[PDB]
Amino acid sequence: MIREERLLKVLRAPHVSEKASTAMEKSNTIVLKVAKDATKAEIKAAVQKLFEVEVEVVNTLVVKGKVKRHGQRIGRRSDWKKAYVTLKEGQNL
Amino acid sequence: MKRTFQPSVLKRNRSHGFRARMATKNGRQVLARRRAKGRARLTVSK
Amino acid sequence: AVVKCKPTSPGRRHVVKVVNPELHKGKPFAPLLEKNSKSGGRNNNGRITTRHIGGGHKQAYRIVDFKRNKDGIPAVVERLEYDPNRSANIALVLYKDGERRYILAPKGLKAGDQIQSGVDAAIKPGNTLPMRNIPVGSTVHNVEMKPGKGGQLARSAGTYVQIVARDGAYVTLRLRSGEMRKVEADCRATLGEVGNAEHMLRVLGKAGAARWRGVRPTVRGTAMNPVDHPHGGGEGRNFGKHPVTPWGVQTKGKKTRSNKRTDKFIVRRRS
RNA sequence: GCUCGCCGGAAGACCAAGGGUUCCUGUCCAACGUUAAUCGGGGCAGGGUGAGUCGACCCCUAAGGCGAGGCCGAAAGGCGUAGUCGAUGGGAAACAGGUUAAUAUUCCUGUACUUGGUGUUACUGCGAAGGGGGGACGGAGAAGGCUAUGUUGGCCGGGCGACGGUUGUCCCGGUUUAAGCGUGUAGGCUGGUUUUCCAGGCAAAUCCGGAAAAUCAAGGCUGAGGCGUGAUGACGAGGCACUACGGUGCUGAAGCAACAAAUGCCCUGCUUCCAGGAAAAGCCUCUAAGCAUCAGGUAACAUCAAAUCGUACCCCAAACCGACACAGGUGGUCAGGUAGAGAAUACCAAGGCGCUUGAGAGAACUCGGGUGAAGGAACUAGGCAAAAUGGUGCCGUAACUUCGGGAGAAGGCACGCUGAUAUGUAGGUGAGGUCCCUCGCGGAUGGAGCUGAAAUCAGUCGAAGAUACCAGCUGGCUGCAACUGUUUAUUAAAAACACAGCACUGUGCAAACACGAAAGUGGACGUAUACGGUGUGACGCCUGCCCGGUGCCGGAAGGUUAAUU
RNA sequence: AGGACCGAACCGACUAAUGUUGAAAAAUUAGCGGAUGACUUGUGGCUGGGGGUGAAAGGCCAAUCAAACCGGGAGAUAGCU
Ligand SMILES: [Mg+2]
Ligand SMILES: [Mg+2]
Ligand SMILES: [Mg+2]
Ligand SMILES: [Mg+2]
Ligand SMILES: [Mg+2]
Ligand SMILES: [Mg+2]
Ligand SMILES: [Mg+2]
Ligand SMILES: [Mg+2]
Ligand SMILES: [Mg+2]
Ligand SMILES: [Mg+2]
Ligand SMILES: [Mg+2]
Ligand SMILES: [Mg+2]
Ligand SMILES: [Mg+2]
Ligand SMILES: [Mg+2]
Ligand SMILES: [Mg+2]
Ligand SMILES: [Mg+2]
Ligand SMILES: [Mg+2]
Ligand SMILES: [Mg+2]
Ligand SMILES: [Mg+2]
Ligand SMILES: [Mg+2]
Ligand SMILES: [Mg+2]
Ligand SMILES: [Mg+2]
Ligand SMILES: [Mg+2]
Ligand SMILES: [Mg+2]
Ligand SMILES: [Mg+2]
Ligand SMILES: [Mg+2]
Ligand SMILES: [Mg+2]
Ligand SMILES: [Mg+2]
Ligand SMILES: [Mg+2]
Ligand SMILES: [Mg+2]
Ligand SMILES: [Mg+2]
Ligand SMILES: [Mg+2]
Ligand SMILES: [Mg+2]
Ligand SMILES: [Mg+2]
Ligand SMILES: [Mg+2]
Ligand SMILES: [Mg+2]
Ligand SMILES: [Mg+2]
Ligand SMILES: [Mg+2]
Ligand SMILES: [Mg+2]
Ligand SMILES: [Mg+2]
Ligand SMILES: [Mg+2]
Ligand SMILES: [Mg+2]
Ligand SMILES: [Mg+2]
Ligand SMILES: [Mg+2]
Ligand SMILES: [Mg+2]
Ligand SMILES: [Mg+2]
Ligand SMILES: [Mg+2]
Ligand SMILES: [Mg+2]
Ligand SMILES: [Mg+2]
Ligand SMILES: [Mg+2]
Ligand SMILES: [Mg+2]
Ligand SMILES: [Mg+2]
Ligand SMILES: [Mg+2]
Repeated sequence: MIREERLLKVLRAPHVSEKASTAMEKSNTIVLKVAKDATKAEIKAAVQKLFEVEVEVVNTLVVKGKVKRHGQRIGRRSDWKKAYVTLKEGQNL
Repeated sequence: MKRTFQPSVLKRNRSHGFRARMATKNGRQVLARRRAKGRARLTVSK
Repeated sequence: AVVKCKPTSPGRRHVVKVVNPELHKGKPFAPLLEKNSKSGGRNNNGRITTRHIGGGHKQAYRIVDFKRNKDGIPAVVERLEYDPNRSANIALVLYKDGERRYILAPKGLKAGDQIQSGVDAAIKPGNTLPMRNIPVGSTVHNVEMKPGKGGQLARSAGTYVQIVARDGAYVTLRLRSGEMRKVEADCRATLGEVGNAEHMLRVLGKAGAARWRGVRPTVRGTAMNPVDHPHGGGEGRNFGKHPVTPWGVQTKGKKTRSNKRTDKFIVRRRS
């Protein structure tokens, strides 16, 4: 099994948006910010162990950082990973 | 009119990339000169 | 046979073709095939070292037994096939033990004829014997220079070699170029002339035919500037020079052979 | 929102490259946009890219690169063996419907498929760094069978018309469904089997190759499409009811047949030609060392796994290459209607646009076009430009000629619509039904229905019927180059270069020659019917004299002559 | 069958006009040539400067070519302006 260290490090934040709300209300899917090098197996194991819920499947994607400008200063935000983890229809987290 | 610069990332990396500069001692001297100058970008690699 | 084409177009008006209906219309024997990519006259430095080579039709190499070092097993001629890599036709022969080999087809060969290699082989075309077991005055091809190295002389279509005299451990040969040469009597030779003798009767007819064979156009040296050929320059047609190579060596009559190592085996020059 | 105009083999849609947030939402008009701006590819903030099956990664290699040792080189280094990388190529597997403001073959539904690991059971000879098969291959041509798709009829829903007519041979719209599974067809390829022996496949092999016997003569391999299922499902013209006026929910008829038909599929097929047309792995098969009532293999079942990265958006362009929101350039895929041979062209469909300054006036002059009295090259360096010709079928066509051409030589006639031949013909397709047989996607017959040129005769309208777009000017003499091609990117396309052919000359293979301090490499895995250099330049008739000069080839009596001694 | 014929795509570039501080540091418009081949094109690779490549124009080698570009000898030298 994956150690408690990775399972406590991989999850970062719960994503919030209209799409996330729609997914949580229709498909029993919660959207989370996870570690950049967190695999789907680690995400699933951490969601099961740290939330006491039951997971069906995990979908991941990397969000690219947006180039910005802080008053003529070029600056790029950091890339991060988005997780679409689906529960087994009876968890209602 | 077909101009002279036809971009191709793979060809760019193969011709002027970091590992192409490190493959010969003259490329290594190119990297040393650029490090001495203080360039913020040694190669076209990134 | 040689066939004159009909002048339905300017490119066909002069084409003379060589067609043998006895050549295998199918595919070559697969296990005796290899790839040979084209050089283009470029050496391992990437520079052109032989001019006027490039393009042409894709070709696969047919492995040909120039050594003929299977003594005592008879073989039968299966079929004659076209060979892109040479001017002569090659023959599929089947040895008694179930072994298949490619040989240069001599004149008069046909499917169903037998061949044999060895000291005791019968003197007849297609049979390979050491030249100390081959009579004087006979016609041979695929002649060896060093015992076991392989045939290297009289290999082109229609070419042959005559054994003119025998003495000691060497035998004299009259090469197709005309010179008299000495070779060890242990070297093997194949009886008979190489086939496809009509190969020199063909006419390409057009520039494209020459381009299909890997040849690129030749530019006359007098047609360019002096910066890149000794023959260059002039206002109009002007020569006023002794003809030379593109590198300055006189190219009309000057001998260029220099090999003292092999001078002892040349009885007479080709004259 | 209603009209008008433009593209529609693109100015529509989708991949690749390249770019990187330009994509969607709210907000703002300082700067940017060649004008204004409430608008924006502009500013600010937020949101958006979901994969076991797509691509990368991965296994395998091409050209080529790097290259342990090695060879060579003042040093730096060069070449290269064993290997290892290298796609533009080979290798497992997913389709249809629905959903967002922005993603979908990735989310949801339905129905599938692939590989690998384990465990249980059953049977059992497994095993590679090796052998064999296969993967696995060109150009052109033709036919047959299909499909995408289209048209028409039938069916279902709706309609009865702002102006004369419109219950009918009328008008409008819809008539759609995949992968997978089963069947194994039109078609192509090939004799099947069972023994025995063997100088071959580095050793061996039951495998491949060879040989000899008997035996049966139909077995095997491949293969579009069609049909059943998938699917009593989905979708579906509309309708009902709301509305935050963008849209949203429920319900839902018919969903057939005939004909035509691809450049797409069968097809890596077949035929033919010479210029003779990758590699390796995955895959199948054999065994060696080894293990041998343990492993391992096969088969059924069950369970587990398929990770990581990309996925927004532009993509013939305002986002890529051109300093620009630049009349330029940019590889591949899709391919409706009428007319048409056509992907030409004209007008349209789906779809997308009116090109980021306008408003007036109606001078010269400039640019792009239309027409023109009489004349018709008188212009001019020159018919430059313009004008003119232009289709199909049929008749007809000279000198010359290398007998192929010239030739579309020249020149001429017909062409629209209607009716009849014939309620639509010759022809194509082809159902029901009759019979038969290897029983099925079968064979003979049968001709319903659909479709359907070209011709003849008669009539008829206009000035004109190849009516628009589209679409050769022709002939005669003559120089040069035989011809097709190539060239001064950006003032020269030609008589110049090349060319097939000819000749001379060199070269015997460790070839000549060329690139290289060298090792090596090309020439060439070629061998004098070959290769290199030079000149000429199809073909026909031909190519005459001079070796004194320069060069080259051969010779070595004599003269002279280096280093050396 | 054909370096065959007519003719789109595609590849080019013969004529004329426009443009010449251009829409464009080589284009547009109307005509024009080849269009199954010595064809064209995508991707990747190789040849390096007295060198490459060149169906040969001293052509091309990143809008530069009778000797590329960048840096260095270097403040070359200049009886000249
Ligand atoms: Mg993903
Ligand atoms: Mg830059
Ligand atoms: Mg040559
Ligand atoms: Mg020649
Ligand atoms: Mg010249
Ligand atoms: Mg010179
Ligand atoms: Mg003169
Ligand atoms: Mg003179
Ligand atoms: Mg921005
Ligand atoms: Mg304002
Ligand atoms: Mg403004
Ligand atoms: Mg937008
Ligand atoms: Mg914006
Ligand atoms: Mg999924
Ligand atoms: Mg290699
Ligand atoms: Mg190397
Ligand atoms: Mg070493
Ligand atoms: Mg590899
Ligand atoms: Mg690839
Ligand atoms: Mg989208
Ligand atoms: Mg159909
Ligand atoms: Mg075609
Ligand atoms: Mg997209
Ligand atoms: Mg604009
Ligand atoms: Mg543009
Ligand atoms: Mg193009
Ligand atoms: Mg058009
Ligand atoms: Mg006016
Ligand atoms: Mg005017
Ligand atoms: Mg006019
Ligand atoms: Mg007039
Ligand atoms: Mg008049
Ligand atoms: Mg007149
Ligand atoms: Mg006059
Ligand atoms: Mg005058
Ligand atoms: Mg004119
Ligand atoms: Mg005109
Ligand atoms: Mg009529
Ligand atoms: Mg004259
Ligand atoms: Mg000519
Ligand atoms: Mg020019
Ligand atoms: Mg020109
Ligand atoms: Mg050699
Ligand atoms: Mg042609
Ligand atoms: Mg050109
Ligand atoms: Mg044009
Ligand atoms: Mg022509
Ligand atoms: Mg043409
Ligand atoms: Mg000149
Ligand atoms: Mg230039
Ligand atoms: Mg110089
Ligand atoms: Mg100095
Ligand atoms: Mg100075």
